[PDB]
Amino acid sequence: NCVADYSVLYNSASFSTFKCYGVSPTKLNDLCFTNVYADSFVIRGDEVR
Amino acid sequence: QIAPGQTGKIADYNYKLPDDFTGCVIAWNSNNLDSKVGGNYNYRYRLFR
Repeated sequence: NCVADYSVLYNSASFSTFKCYGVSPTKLNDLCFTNVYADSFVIRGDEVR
Repeated sequence: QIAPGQTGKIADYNYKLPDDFTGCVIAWNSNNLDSKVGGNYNYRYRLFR
């Protein structure tokens, strides 16, 4: 129950590593989804892959 | 970010390869030359578009 604006990411560079396995990175704004779940955490560098 | 189908401030703005592009991408390190003191302004780019 909100508005997701993803154009700020491209206008102002923030994310160093940004990738989407299931969908396209640029189409997240044009296509919207019902429920969004974000799991935030921190891990070691070599543990990312 | 130089390759067919890539996304980023390079492929999106300054320089872009066709998705069907056929060719060879080459790069080599000039750091021992092109790097001058604090920066080299002879090489610029389009940051926003």
